[PDB]
Amino acid sequence: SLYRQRYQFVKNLVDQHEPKKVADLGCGDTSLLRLLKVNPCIELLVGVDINEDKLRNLTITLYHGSVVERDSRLLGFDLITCIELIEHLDSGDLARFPEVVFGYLSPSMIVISTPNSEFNPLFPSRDSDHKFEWTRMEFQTWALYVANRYDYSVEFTGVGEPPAGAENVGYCTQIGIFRKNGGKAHDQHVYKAVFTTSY
Ligand SMILES: C[S@@+](CC[C@H](N)C(=O)[O-])C[C@H]1O[C@@H](n2cnc3c(N)ncnc32)[C@H](O)[C@@H]1O
Repeated sequence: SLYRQRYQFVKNLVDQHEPKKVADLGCGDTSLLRLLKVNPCIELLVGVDINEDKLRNLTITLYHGSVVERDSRLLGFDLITCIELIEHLDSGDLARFPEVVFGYLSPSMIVISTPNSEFNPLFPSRDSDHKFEWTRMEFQTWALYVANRYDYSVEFTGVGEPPAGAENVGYCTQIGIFRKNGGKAHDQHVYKAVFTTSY
């Protein structure tokens, strides 16, 4: 339902900008990668996840690894996505996350999605699934800070519109699209490749 919408958001973005090198950080069961490989613009498609069990002309590679460690094999990418990841990082990792993804990796575009804790109406269905949840203001102040620090511009959108009678208090999933200002523009191998294929 909503995960479908998130994936389709990313697919639409890929169709629009045709990135050649795409990485999904916190890729989970690799569903998003499976969807994106459809598009022939992509020449390199990479997934990274700390959960090894979930991972068990075109090159596709899956790495067991953490978003807060610098691996040089993820340098020079066109698009990096972090879909529903940041709300599972503890304060330390959250603090390190931008210096690695924006500072070190420095891709042309980054997409970050996270729940809008203010979403109206809250659908009854747990909060204990993740570490934290952010309001729109919390996400946007964080995202603007990161944007200004690393010389990206950030566009806010999301997926999952309020149902027709509800007061609009944002999308269910809030999304920041970060674009490197000006556009494009030693080996540190840390990740362990779990799977790779090329053809
Ligand atoms: C809520 S799931 C999102 C999965 C996928 N992105 C999606 O939208 O379907 C969060 C994922 O992030 C992974 N993860 C959590 N911390 C991570 C870290 N520090 N480095 C890489 N992956 C991490 C988890 O194992 C999990 O697969």
